[PDB]
Amino acid sequence: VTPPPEKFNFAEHLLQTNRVRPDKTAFVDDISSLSFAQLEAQTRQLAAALRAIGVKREERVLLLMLDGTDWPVAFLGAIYAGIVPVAVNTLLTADDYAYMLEHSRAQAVLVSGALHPVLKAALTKSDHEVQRVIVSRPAAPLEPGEVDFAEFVGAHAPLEKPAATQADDPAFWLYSSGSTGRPKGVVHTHANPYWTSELYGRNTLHLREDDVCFSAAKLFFAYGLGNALTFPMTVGATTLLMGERPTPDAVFKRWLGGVGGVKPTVFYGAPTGYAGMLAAPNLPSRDQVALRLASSAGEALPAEIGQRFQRHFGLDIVDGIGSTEMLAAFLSNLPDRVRYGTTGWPVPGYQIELRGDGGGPVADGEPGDLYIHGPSSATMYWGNRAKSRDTFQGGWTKSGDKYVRNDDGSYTYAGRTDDMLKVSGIYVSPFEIEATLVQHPGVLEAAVVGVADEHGLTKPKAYVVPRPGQTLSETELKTFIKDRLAPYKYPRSTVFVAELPKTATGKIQRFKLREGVL
Amino acid sequence: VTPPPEKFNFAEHLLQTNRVRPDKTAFVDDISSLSFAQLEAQTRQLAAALRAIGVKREERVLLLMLDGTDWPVAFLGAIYAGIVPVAVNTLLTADDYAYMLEHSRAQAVLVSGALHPVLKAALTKSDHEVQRVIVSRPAAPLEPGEVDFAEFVGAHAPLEKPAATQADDPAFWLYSSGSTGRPKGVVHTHANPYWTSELYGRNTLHLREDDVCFSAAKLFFAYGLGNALTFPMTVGATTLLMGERPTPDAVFKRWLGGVGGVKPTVFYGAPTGYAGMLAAPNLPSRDQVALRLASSAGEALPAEIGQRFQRHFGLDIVDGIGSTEMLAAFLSNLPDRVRYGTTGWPVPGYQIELRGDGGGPVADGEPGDLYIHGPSSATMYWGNRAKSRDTFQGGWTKSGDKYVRNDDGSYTYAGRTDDMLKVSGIYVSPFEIEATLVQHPGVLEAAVVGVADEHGLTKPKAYVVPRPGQTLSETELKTFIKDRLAPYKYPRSTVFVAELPKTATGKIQRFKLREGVL
Repeated sequence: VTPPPEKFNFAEHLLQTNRVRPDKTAFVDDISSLSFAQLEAQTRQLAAALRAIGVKREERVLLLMLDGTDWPVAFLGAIYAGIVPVAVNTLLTADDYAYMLEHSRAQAVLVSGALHPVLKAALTKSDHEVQRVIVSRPAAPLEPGEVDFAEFVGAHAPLEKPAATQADDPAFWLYSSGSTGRPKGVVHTHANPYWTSELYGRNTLHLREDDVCFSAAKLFFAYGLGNALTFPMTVGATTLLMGERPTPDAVFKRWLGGVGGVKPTVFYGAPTGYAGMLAAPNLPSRDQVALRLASSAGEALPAEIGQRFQRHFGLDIVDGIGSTEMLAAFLSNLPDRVRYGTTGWPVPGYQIELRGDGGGPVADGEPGDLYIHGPSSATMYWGNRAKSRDTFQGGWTKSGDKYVRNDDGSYTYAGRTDDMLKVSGIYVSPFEIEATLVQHPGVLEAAVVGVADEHGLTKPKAYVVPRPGQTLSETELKTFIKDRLAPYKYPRSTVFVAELPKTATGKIQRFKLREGVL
Repeated sequence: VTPPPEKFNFAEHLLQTNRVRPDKTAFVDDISSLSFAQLEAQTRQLAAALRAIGVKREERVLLLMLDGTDWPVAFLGAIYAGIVPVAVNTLLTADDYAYMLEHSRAQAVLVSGALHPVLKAALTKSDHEVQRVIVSRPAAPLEPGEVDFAEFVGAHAPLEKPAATQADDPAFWLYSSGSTGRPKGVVHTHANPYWTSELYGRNTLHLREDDVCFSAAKLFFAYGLGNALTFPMTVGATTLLMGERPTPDAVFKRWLGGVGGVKPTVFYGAPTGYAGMLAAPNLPSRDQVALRLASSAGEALPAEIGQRFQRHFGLDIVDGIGSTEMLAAFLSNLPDRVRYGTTGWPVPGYQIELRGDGGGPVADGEPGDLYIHGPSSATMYWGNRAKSRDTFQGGWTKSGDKYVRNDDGSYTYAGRTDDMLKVSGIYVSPFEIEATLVQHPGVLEAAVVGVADEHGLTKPKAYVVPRPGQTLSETELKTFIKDRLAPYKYPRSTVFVAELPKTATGKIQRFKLREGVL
């Protein structure tokens, strides 16, 4: 792959790529569609609209939007103007967004109507710098200083030229959370999604123009941003977008061609979703679907899930591991080379190292800390030099995973170095769940560990010491955490215990709980 | 009142004041008591202990503690060492404390056991700098880095001398919320509580050594910090402290001498609490109590409440108004000169100015914005230069209240300039409540305004537009807000309306919601 030119605007790059196909559908959702021509027009009008309200090159805007045809307009329109969109999870709390508004110094917000109430709460409580709120598909009356997204776009003539950015300039941020502390602002450059889209989307998955791409992973996830925006636009594929939660039935409806007149040929999701679909009584037969490629990321794919999918559909699931920091997969199985129980082989263009307790080589078959040297690495965590130093060191990026290299050069996941769990393919901190549990008045102590379920998928498990003299049932605890935590964070079971194993010092010996001591 | 010397440590000042009375009870609560000599010992030992764990002069520590004998030890111990305690409301959420930890850069936390769960959650989610957590009255096992308050104090010999602070050096912070944005870190000097305790506690209230002081307002409130710490210690009075919620029954128990063998002679509370007590069927008769003085702050005192108190007890309620920024009352009725329906007269030592829309004078009987020139003003909002400039206007402090001056020189509250609500004597932003309500899926729009109850006391009232096609009941909304707002933020009622009154641009006509148009 040839490097991008040093003068490079990623949005203009994707627009230019598709000037050969102006009338092909770029994006389609339940209620709307954009050809590549329409996408370019709306992208450049939104770029002008943001400039017209005073947002300047290198300033940030918060992009808080459900998947839908407005999402790539917002993302690419900001980037075309040299404005940095901060693309964020749509399932967070008002306090999370308040932090992100202050930390990013966002100058405007592009928000789905369904998400306006949580954004409103975030605005009210924070010391933010938001000059304008642009609401895509409002679900309630607008306030002054608020404008409808379609009117905002339609009220401004398209920007005549993109900002004269360099390839290594920041282009967008994503946020990623560790086991403690605030979400970290992961800074990606214009070059980084070129590298992922060429090295992985094109050269590994072999996506092509006649594909129809559909990702259960939403666009704010690094994984979904490639799957359903940067990869398909790089090759001219058509992309199906879906705002609603990706239940098996919602996914099947689209596989069967229920939206946009198109049947997806490429699907992407997490192993948990593949397990849920395989368990579904109305799982489609392979003659009903047009899938030619099934991608997975976000947690290790249990071998039996892949084998069951392959037996049913005659298609493998192609498991690869990326991260927010590396943007897309750096280890992956191939469409025609799949070893279940492993994450496959290094993606060409990426160098992989396993390092031991002194930073040196580990022997084959032995676990080591995974480090990645590749051209798509984020540059830093914005405003956090200490965590940046720990992670981005001289061309290498520390993943926080442990891996084992097998004799065929494949890599087998061996756990984390930082207590984080990957549940439904999404990062969950056990410490957050514990801190929620101990706020119930009947809970004295709580410890949360990851346990593999009947399909080998890790779910949280809570061990709770009740306060003596209080009655506390499993159902009341379930009720307590229902609206306090997002559903993927729910402990799969709770065990009430009389005490927790602690060192002579008071630290919970969580390994004894994973070993089943209680 | 003689100014404090330029070299001045407020904690040393209060300790030195009471060396004449070492064996008199300084503080007593339900389970413990401290004489003035015991208080001095523990104060100076805690000061040494904080220095030993590496907290330096001018660094902050978070003081998150229920009222009890350990509270003045924590507050005065920090100040004696030159460490700045940040004394905070005990009813807030983990999100609230996470921000306070980050903004104050607190280096340690002194926390009541009952508040350890919410602190634990705040520590886990925040980018804090907390090195050690000191737990007063632990209610669960300690974690590493955590130490019992009594053990911590007991492990260190008393510091020999106070830090060599200046009268105008920062001594402590309180946090003050506005109608939007983050709570503001109000910075008070060593001199400031000297001035309030001399000008108001001694020279206006005439507190004296044989008083027993008891405040329904907790110690983290500027009002309570004077009532039940700086004022009584200035004159050698004994203070009764109570950790639990100040219900009528809990207050009455203490009035009648149920704790510490002492009957309070001076009571302080909010008009809402006085109204609740006067309605109670078990209101004590005046021969049963030792009250000689009844102080009120936090919201305007309806004349019917004061008249009813006076008819029953033969005591007036002495209403004054202070602020977090001015630390104690700058307008007040006097013990023997009360005009109900007003906040009385300027406290000698404070200059009062009412200013109109152009900053000039206003005629008697006309409302103006209230400004205070007095020696107890905070110096700044830490880290917020813009709001500091709008508020601390060269020697004058803007209150954000409107007031009318009457012909006899008294002052009558005329409303806020900033839509804040004073409910149960406590600041509540209606915009915060509104933003919580609209996050219910059945709520389309909401507006919260202040409406008088049957005692003439302002409570929040919610006007809610339900979402069409959803079933939403007052009962369901009541259950929703139960656990996401503190009880004093509960709307007294909720009216469901088809539509809210708005201007041509969509802005809610909140005055007509108070004017009753719906």
